[PDB]
Formats: sequence, structure tokens, C-alpha cells
Amino acid sequence: PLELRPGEYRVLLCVDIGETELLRELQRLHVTHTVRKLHVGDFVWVAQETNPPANPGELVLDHIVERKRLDDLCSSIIDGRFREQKFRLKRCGLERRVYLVEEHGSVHSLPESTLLQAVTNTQVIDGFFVKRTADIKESAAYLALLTRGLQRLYQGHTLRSRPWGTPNPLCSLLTFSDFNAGAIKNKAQSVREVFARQLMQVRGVSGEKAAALVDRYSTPASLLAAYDACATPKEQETLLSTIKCGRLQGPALSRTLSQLYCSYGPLT
Amino acid sequence: ALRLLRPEQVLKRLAVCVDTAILEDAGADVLMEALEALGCECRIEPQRPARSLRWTRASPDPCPPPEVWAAGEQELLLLLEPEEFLQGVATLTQWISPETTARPHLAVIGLDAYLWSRQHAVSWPEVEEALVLLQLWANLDVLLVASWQELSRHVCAVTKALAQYPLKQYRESQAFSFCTAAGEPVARDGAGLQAAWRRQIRQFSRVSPAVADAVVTAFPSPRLLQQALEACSTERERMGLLADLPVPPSEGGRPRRVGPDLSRRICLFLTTANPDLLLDLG
Repeated sequence: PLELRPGEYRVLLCVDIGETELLRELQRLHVTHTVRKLHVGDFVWVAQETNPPANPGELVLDHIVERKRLDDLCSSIIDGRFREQKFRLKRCGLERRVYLVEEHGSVHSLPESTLLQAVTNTQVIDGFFVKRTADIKESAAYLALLTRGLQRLYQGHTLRSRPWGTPNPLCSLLTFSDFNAGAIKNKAQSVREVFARQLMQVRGVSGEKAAALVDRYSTPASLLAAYDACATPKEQETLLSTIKCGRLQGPALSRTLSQLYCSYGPLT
Repeated sequence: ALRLLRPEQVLKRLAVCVDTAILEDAGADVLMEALEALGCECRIEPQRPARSLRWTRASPDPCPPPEVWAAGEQELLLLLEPEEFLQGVATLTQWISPETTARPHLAVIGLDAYLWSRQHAVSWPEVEEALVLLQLWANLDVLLVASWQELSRHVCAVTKALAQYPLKQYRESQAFSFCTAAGEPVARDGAGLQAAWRRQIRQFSRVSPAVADAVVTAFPSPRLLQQALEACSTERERMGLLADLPVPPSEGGRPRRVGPDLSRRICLFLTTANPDLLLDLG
């Protein structure tokens, strides 16, 4: 329910807490910045209310930077963390997304060929802008120049407030209340998310199949209680065959989930 | 209906169209040496901006049956002389683009050798600001390299990126909203379900497979774990049922356990009736 009026408002940098150093370097280049907890990414800009109850209504600009140093980049890719990490950045509602890469030492942990490929995959496929800096202080100098451009890019534009339901210098932005809490529940694991993911640990269970089971029984207590109420074991062996399975909308596959979920003996 | 298009069988459908005026530098052959070894199609033919190269992905020849192969141009690198580059840096004190169909790109070979022998009009921080101005206005990167090999490294990396793109989009879309990848085989008598149930615990966040095996050793069926939770009197016993279960210590003699956070998450997984309940935040 917010407007930021062009006559005065504040364009400033928000930095994540985990940068423990860049905080020494960034104050020298006269960059107006605060330090905050950010739930996706490492760097973000907001439009503060300039003179509000010492509580600014804040609209968040359409720009996010995630900084992986190259040592921790190799770590985060070799354990499968990387694809989950970019996907969170891809689904955050700030859609001009930058991926900042610091050298910090020697290049040879993973080879040259495979690291350049994944960065260029992030450049091409994942849609990110890649900046490559050599140390901590070049990237801070980059973010200094990146900040003074975003002040000049939004000068005299009038800014309004989107809901979480969704060139040009982009006004009608999310608010910072909607951004963080929206980023909270992107990565937050729900009961439905796990129970869908758990169902497809069985050979023969697929994405349209598991979401059909989740459409019928939203929580794992309800699948067990449906098994509880049906009387003979032939019913529980044939409970699940009549689900709305697919885009199109398994008889013996209702059998093998009941073997998981009705056996009070141990499994094998 | 097998119907498979891997990265290695659409790189055949990838085509790189490189302008003939690239060749007036005799070090440009390094590209051709490297991008013929990759199995993409090479086209040496005159281009829509001159001294530029663009990419071309077209749909395969029998052609089925889903709907999008992402065919069209979709990338274009415009190569620049450093003094032609430094003109536009001086333009962005107070626009090297036409408007064509694909995603635009710039490269300049050997810039820091060039600014040394001329300067050491404008210098390096004028360039550094202009890269940020090219970033913000027009989403536009300029690839500053120091050889034709480094140019060719990136040109091949773009080309392997455009072959892997249609694989990745058909698992990005057409996967329902929990994926972020196969199933354990089960016989007639179950008998592989324990290794599936072991992996179901591993589908919680922050769970090492050593931790997941400690859950299932204690409680080898789902009904054996709900029966243990319902035998507890207080809710604290339910939330700490799996907490005291021993774990491999992992590189230091300090012994580990499963611990209370996972033990409460499993407890209010099976006991809750709220599917929108967040087990954790992160």
C-alpha cells in the first residue's frame, strides 16, 4: 500500500551479514549502505522512505547479486548445493540477477574447463549476469560503481508497491517486507513438499503421480488414517489405484505403497 | 515413442555463423581449429553486424510430441577492435547496438596491452564505469580477453551451453513444484522398501545419509515409527524420540547424534495434519 515520491527517497545498498573484509573497503567509496539479514542472495538495493515513524516503507529494486568466492564455488557445485542455490535466486521476484565471482588465489581444486563451463551455463541458461573480479576490493569497487548507476537510473521516477503475485527502469516493485518473507518460504521445507518428495523414492512414482496422491492426501497422517479405516488388507492394497493420475487423468502400484505404509513388521 | 534429444545430439543442430572479416586476423583460425573439434556446424558467411558471430539452433529433421525445442538464433557475439571500443567508452561519458533478434554480446581481444602502449582519450576507470552503464541500461556484457584462445574458450563454452539448454528447460518446466532422480526397485514381497524408506528420511533438508540410516535402523517401517510416537505421554517425548540416536563421528573422535531438530521435524511430519506447516525455515 505504498508510494515512493520522486521529490525525496533514498536509494541505498543492503549487504548480507556473512561477509566476515569488504565492509572496510565499501565505506571509503562513499556508498550509502546498511547491513541486514538477506534470505536469498548476498546484495540487494532498496528504496527507503526518507521521512516517514523512523520505520521506512521500503520498496526493493529489481536487482540481486549473489557472491560465491571461487573456492566455495567449487565446494557448492560438487555437493549438489549449486543448482538448488541458483534456482532460489531465479525464483525470488527480483529478476535482473547478477552472479559475482571473486578469484581469491590460485585457479588450480576443480579444472579450468569445467569451472568456465558452469559459469557460462549460468550466463546463458540461467540468465544471470556474470561479473568476475580479482579480489575483495575490486568487487567492492564494482558495487560502488553499480550503486551510483542505480541512483542515476531511478532519478525522477515514481515508485509503487506490488503484491507477491507479480527495456524499462522498473518501477512497481515488491516491498522489502514481501521480499524477505517471500524468500523465507521459497526455501522453507513444508510437510507437503517432503511427502511428495518421499513418495517418489519408489520405482514407478513420478511427478504427476505423486502430486495426485498429495492432492488426495495432503499430509502423511491422512494416508495412514485412510489405511487405518479400511477393514480387510485387500482394501489397503487397492486403496490408491483410483487417483487422478496425470495431465491425462496404477492398480498393482497401490499394493507396493501399502507394503510401505501398512506393514507393522520391519521392511527389507 | 523413445524421442530423446540429449546435449550431444542437439549440438549437431547447433550452428555457429562467423563473419568472413574475422579472418583478416590470422590468429582467428584458432576458433575454427577449436569449433570444428566440437561437432557444431560452422558457417563462414557474412553477418548481420560485420566482424561478429552468431549462434543458430534449429529443430531436428523428422520433428515429432512436445511443443518447444527453443529454436531460433538466441545468441550473437559482436567482436570489437579496442579503439572502436574506446570510442563508445567516450560516448558513455555524456551505443554500439543495432537491434537484432538474439541476445547481444561484446568481446574485445587484448585490451590491457592496447591501453598500455597508447596511454600508460580515456583510461581504465572510464572503461570500468562504462561496463556498469552497459550492464544497467541494456543487460549487456563485454568479454574482455587477452588472446584468440580465450575468446575461443568462451565461444566453445557458449556453444556447449546452448546444447545443454533444451535438456534443462524440459526438467525446469514439466516438473511439478517440489523437485529442485530415480526410484528404488521393489519386488513382489516389498524387500527394497527399507532402502527406499532410508532415502525418504534423506529427503528431509540437512540430512546426511549416515543420519538417515540411524533413523531407519531404529524404526524400520513407517508404522513402526508412528507406533513409537503414540506410545509417548508428553509432546516433548515425541519431539525428542530420535534425538538420542548415535551417528558416525566423521573425522574427529567427538561422537555425534541425530539430534533434536531433525527429531522434531520427523515428529511433526507424521503427526501433523497441516500440509502447509513449515518444518524449518533454512
